[PDB]
Amino acid sequence: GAMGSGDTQLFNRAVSMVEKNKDIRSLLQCDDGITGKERLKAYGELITNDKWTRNRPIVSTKKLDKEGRTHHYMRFHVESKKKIALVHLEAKESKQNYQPDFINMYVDVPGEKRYYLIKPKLHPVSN
Repeated sequence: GAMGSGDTQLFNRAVSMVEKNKDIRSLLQCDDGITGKERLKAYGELITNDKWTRNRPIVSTKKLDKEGRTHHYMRFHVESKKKIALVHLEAKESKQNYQPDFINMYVDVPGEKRYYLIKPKLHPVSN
């Protein structure tokens, strides 16, 4: 396990960006010092069903699609200062690149508009 640390890597890489993104932090109510300094947490789908295998734990649904790129569809949940948030990242593995390319990545926070940390190629160049 964890040998395919891509999800593991991406989780940390994805989570770091979302945790530290001001926009997301604002969504996450990440105002440190508001009531002392509060703690954030990040993990895959929590109690969704039973225990660990529930829905989407910290994983990327590895698909080696027609693209010729491994597709990383990864979601994880985080605890904000005041809310519990869900983070969804779509990455693709180039070929021999160190990390997969991030196509899209966004944060789902209850009561907050889904924030797109990373914008997918929504329009084909022209738009």
